[PDB]
Amino acid sequence: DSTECSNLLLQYGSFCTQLNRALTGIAVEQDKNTQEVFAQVKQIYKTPPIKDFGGFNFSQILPDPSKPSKRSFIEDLLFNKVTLFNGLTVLPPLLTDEMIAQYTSALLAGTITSGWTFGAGAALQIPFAMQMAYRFNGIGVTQNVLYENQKLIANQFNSAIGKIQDSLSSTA
Amino acid sequence: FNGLTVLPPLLTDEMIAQYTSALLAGTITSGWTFGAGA
Amino acid sequence: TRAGCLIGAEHVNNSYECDIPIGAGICASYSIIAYTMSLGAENSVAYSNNSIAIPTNFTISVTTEILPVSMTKTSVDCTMYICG
Amino acid sequence: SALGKLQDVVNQNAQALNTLVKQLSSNFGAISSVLNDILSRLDPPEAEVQIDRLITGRLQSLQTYVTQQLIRAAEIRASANLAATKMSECVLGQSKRVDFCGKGYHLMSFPQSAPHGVVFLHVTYVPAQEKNFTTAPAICHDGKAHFPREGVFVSNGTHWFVTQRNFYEPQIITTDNTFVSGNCDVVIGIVNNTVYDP
Amino acid sequence: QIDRLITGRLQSLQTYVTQQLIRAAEIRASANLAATKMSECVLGQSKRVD
Amino acid sequence: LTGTGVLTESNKKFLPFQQFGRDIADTTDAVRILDITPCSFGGV
Ligand SMILES: *[C@@H]1O[C@H](CO)[C@@H](O)[C@H](O)[C@H]1NC(C)=O
Ligand SMILES: *[C@@H]1O[C@H](CO)[C@@H](O)[C@H](O)[C@H]1NC(C)=O
Ligand SMILES: *[C@@H]1O[C@H](CO)[C@@H](O)[C@H](O)[C@H]1NC(C)=O
Ligand SMILES: *[C@@H]1O[C@H](CO)[C@@H](O)[C@H](O)[C@H]1NC(C)=O
Ligand SMILES: *[C@@H]1O[C@H](CO)[C@@H](O)[C@H](O)[C@H]1NC(C)=O
Ligand SMILES: *[C@@H]1O[C@H](CO)[C@@H](O)[C@H](O)[C@H]1NC(C)=O
Ligand SMILES: *[C@@H]1O[C@H](CO)[C@@H](O)[C@H](O)[C@H]1NC(C)=O
Repeated sequence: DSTECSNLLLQYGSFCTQLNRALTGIAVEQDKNTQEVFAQVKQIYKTPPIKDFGGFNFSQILPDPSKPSKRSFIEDLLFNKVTLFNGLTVLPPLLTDEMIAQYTSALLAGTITSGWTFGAGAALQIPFAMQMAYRFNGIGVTQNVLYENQKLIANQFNSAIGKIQDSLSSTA
Repeated sequence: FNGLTVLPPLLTDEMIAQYTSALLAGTITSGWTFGAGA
Repeated sequence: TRAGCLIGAEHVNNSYECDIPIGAGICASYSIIAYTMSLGAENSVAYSNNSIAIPTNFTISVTTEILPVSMTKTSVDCTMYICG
Repeated sequence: SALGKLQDVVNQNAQALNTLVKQLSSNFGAISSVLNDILSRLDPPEAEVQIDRLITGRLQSLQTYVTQQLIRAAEIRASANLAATKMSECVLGQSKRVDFCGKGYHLMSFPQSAPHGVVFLHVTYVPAQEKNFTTAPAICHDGKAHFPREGVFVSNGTHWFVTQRNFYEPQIITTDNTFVSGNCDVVIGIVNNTVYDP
Repeated sequence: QIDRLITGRLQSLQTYVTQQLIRAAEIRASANLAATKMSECVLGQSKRVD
Repeated sequence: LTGTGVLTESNKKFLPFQQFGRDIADTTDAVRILDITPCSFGGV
């Protein structure tokens, strides 16, 4: 707020407009990047109240009714671990943390309920055991391998999730 | 007018259109075979 | 809102698709109304351990995607531009 | 506004060019923005110091314009690489990647020329008109577990058939399209049904 | 002296803006990669190795 | 006002109070009516 600066800058040119346009374009680009990355679907699917996934446990990554900003425990650890005038201002993102978390919840519900069918159109309910059998068939493993070792594979997945949360808890 | 010139593209619009038409004709008449050989 | 303060638009309790992105989950649309953008349709899928959904029909969908390939080639003569 | 990307690129290029053209006529602290007037009005020492000021300002503006043009060229090169990848995969063949060549199960793609880009017409397959059915992981027949070769076991209300995943084409459960793997004691959710032997 | 200060501060602002633009390009590339991964691994099964 | 360029007959209509005429970029275009069009130049 000095008039001499304005007097000496009006004759200097219009670099300020260039910088403002560049910053606005950058902000728009980041908003578009977030919009493209997180909003892969236009329907917010919800996990059914009963959770019978053939022994697989998803309460670790699914949201809980305790209202921790509608985020899972892994998401809570991720948020907690990350630690964050003179004409400088910070524009808040268009998509808030709750909105991104609800996108994540919808994506998780779609993945664990309809498999990959919801990504190609309408969501198609299917038991998680049959979805895992389809995925095993995708990698060239027959369905009977899953069906005769379903408990072992569920236990292995739960253990892997446990090691994941342990690493995200203590290991930096 | 002040030393600013616009260099024309090497490939004209007609030539780009002919590439698109050839690719589309190969796709319809041959499928993916023309993209991996004859 | 946490993004500042808006004057001239009536706040509504509904949720529509975002038209003019104000920020921080707040959007504006045309009087001028300001609301919180809706993420999409809310539906619940009937999941069960012995139930599946199989399509009985199909749709052939044609979509259009635009991809830039090149821009205008501009040449600048520094001696002519700066000095003339 | 269906070609917003190309129009936006053209508008950005035109805006940068117009900004450079406007900045060509800035005082930059000199007595005038016209070089000829300074030369025809002012003595060689002061004329050349004003020339130095104008040169500094115009060189800074041109450097900024060149930097922005280089960044835009890098972005356009990345976009063109993506377009070439789509041309090689979506147009010259069938891509199994999800949503890379349009929403849904990709069938084919058609190329179309654009003034400063390309247009991909993606033809894809989308399931619709869905129906509910009751499934079972396998069938326990004669003390043996039968799994479908390709497809899924379903039942409308009482009769069990085998079909395919992406379309409802029920078929009678038969030994040709089913394979036996072990007994029906370890499979969870197995049901009792007859298997036709032709 | 004010003009000299203006030139210095504008040069600093140009450097900051250029660095921000480069970082924005890098983040845009990373976001495109993340969107591709989400599309091809969350919405479906990817046969690509690693 | 000195410069280098080509003098051409102008089809544009000026006003009695107007002497100079500048197009976009705030550069001299017409002088009293005669249009100023710089002679051909380019790259080689
Ligand atoms: C999943 O794990 C959590 C924490 O270990 C546990 O409280 C919950 O009961 C588990 N769910 C099932 C279905 O076992
Ligand atoms: C506020 O929102 C609630 C719930 O959407 C609605 O029932 C109520 O009518 C709204 N009130 C006003 C004044 O918009
Ligand atoms: C599928 O839809 C088309 C129209 O979109 C209809 O003509 C056809 O009969 C439908 N298929 C079946 C099996 O009903
Ligand atoms: C059939 O499936 C739909 C979901 O596609 C579900 O809404 C409906 O309740 C199901 N029908 C019955 C009788 O449960
Ligand atoms: C199921 O399909 C079979 C064969 O088409 C038929 O005989 C039977 O009546 C059907 N049952 C119901 C409940 O529609
Ligand atoms: C599905 O779950 C129910 C419990 O709600 C159980 O009674 C039934 O046996 C289960 N069926 C299969 C095939 O797992
Ligand atoms: C299938 O039949 C066998 C013997 O025929 C019987 O032991 C078994 O309980 C039956 N399965 C069911 C689900 O009733």
